[PDB]
Amino acid sequence: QSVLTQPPSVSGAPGQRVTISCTGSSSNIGSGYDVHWYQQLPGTAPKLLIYGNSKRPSGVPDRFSGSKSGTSASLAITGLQSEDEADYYCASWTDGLSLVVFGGGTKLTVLGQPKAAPSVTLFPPSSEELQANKATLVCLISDFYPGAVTVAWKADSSPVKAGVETTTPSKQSNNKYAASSYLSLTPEQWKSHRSYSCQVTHEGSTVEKTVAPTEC
Amino acid sequence: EVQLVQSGAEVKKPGESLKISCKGSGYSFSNYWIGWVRQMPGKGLEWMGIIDPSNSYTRYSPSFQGQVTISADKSISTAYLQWSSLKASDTAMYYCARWYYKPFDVWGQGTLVTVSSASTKGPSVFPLAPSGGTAALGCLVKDYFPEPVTVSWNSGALTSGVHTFPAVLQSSGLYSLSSVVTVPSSSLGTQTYICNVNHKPSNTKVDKKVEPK
Repeated sequence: QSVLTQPPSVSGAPGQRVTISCTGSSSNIGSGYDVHWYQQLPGTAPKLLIYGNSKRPSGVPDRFSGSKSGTSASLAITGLQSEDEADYYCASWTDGLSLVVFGGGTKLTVLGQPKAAPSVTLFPPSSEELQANKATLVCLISDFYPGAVTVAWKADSSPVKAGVETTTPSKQSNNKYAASSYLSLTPEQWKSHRSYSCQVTHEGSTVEKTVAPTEC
Repeated sequence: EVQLVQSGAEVKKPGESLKISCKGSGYSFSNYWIGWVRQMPGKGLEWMGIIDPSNSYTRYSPSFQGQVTISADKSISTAYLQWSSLKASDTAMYYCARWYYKPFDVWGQGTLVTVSSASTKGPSVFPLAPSGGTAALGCLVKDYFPEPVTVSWNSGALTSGVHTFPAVLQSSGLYSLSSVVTVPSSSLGTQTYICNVNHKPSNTKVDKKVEPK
């Protein structure tokens, strides 16, 4: 259980400043090992950003800095830029059962446009799909920012986690974000419940849509 | 220039064996350890293991011990990651990187491994019917393999309001995606909407008209 703990998300506006903590345990930072930082832009390999706690590889601007005191390492980014938007991972050698440990990662969002709540459209299974002996509820989530949502499905009022697939948000052409979630059911399941709900949580607020088998 | 170059993307089926490679250039490969890292789609980096190519010393994460074999052939500057029996859950990006005084200063470009029991299969296309003055409608492109599919609306003439989502890989081993367009409520019935679905791998072309209830 050698572990490096990072906050899941940090955010700042362009030109502002953020810090990303990386809290260790006795086997890693606790044992004196150095911490290193990696930047990963969407669709690319991770890039070394800071090594040996505080050193910068050539090509890494001085806006990025790292420190390590006690059992805590930290990455500081000043003068935030939109190209800084990425996942950041801390890592170290360790003494435990593993030799190398990565932190869980921190998504940095650079807040260059205003917050937008998601628009949610919930489609019931089509007639054509039902006559094919299947039923898929389609929850489409559009026009939101920042690009992070959590989706929860409800059968009547009870949670359903089985048969759920959800996409990671991606940019619409209008530069806001969209995502989708699917609930697969037997036509029997669809018919046996009063109604079904897609609940989308975005920045601590939940927008919910509901469909029922009996309504047109 | 120090580089690590990995073998190309793989599409395999459960139970099949697979060996992917990580080739070093521009440095003495024998003298630096190579780590392997898994990244599930949308998830974080997971250390899988590491090998000292000078003497073949290998250590694995407890999570990967017995699931995978890391090896190396120093005479040709290559490290490998090998499965005897792939699982669908092995679907991920795999990176190699070298340990160095600047640790993991150099990474491979990654190898995408897709594991699915599916044969090539064309999608079933289902209409998503419309129920501030605009209506949302679309098409459900269900149960296809492999990637990709192309979706257009009205042969390309309708592009405004259109969003075509990325695919989900389902537990069944098949992909599904959806495509929506926002259109004026008053144009319904009068204006006709057709999604055009192209799946080259199976030579499937479907035209599905989407109409109100």
